[PDB]
Amino acid sequence: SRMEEVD
Amino acid sequence: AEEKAKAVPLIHQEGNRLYREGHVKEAAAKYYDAIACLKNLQMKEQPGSPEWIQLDQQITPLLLNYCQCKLVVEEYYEVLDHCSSILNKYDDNVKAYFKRGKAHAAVWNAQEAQADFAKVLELDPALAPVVSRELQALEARIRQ
Repeated sequence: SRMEEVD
Repeated sequence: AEEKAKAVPLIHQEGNRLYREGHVKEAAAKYYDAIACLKNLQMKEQPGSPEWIQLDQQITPLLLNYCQCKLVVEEYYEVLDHCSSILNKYDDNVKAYFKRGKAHAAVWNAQEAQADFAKVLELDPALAPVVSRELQALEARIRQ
């Protein structure tokens, strides 16, 4: 999903 | 040296929760450990075999998580290398191009940054707003 999110 | 394939998902989970809480230096440590565990198992497999490939694919998201921590703490040299390694095998990995683009920008490789952000857009046009922000920033700095 979001670029800053892990996984 | 094999009964810790079971540890990996737990370490992974603890890393993720640390990251979300803002404990990013410590999440990095967790991801690093999970990765070391997977690599050791992978060392026991023949490269290119199904088991080797499965382990490699389990490492990828963990290695990207680690790179994300490194972006936050402003250390770009591992991000460049780790992302390049992922991308040399899996050249459709959107997060890898994106993180590598950010790291390139941070260390003033404008051309290389633009190339990676371009690739992100080719693979996922839905990312135009975030990519445009990164590129806007970059472009301003190119303007001097």
